[PDB]
Amino acid sequence: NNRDPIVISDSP
Amino acid sequence: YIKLKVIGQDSSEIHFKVKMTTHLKKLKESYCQRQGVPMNSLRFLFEGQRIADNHTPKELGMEEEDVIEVYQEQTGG
Repeated sequence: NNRDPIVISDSP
Repeated sequence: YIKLKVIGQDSSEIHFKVKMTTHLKKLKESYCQRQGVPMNSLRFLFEGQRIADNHTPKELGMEEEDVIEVYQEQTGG
């Protein structure tokens, strides 16, 4: 019941 | 964006928002930073196979709500 959000950057 | 579910050893559900364009290399190293450990210390297991640095979500068969396991390698790094 634990949620952690990570955002990733994408190289164009 | 694809939201992968990383299962932590302490039952922690990590939601990594990846994109079907980037390489898993960036994902692997970023996850190491999230925990505070050097890269290559944690092995990502997907269907019994270890995720390589040149691996991409386009191969193997990754989708939304996918389950990926992370374990500590015997190398320590």
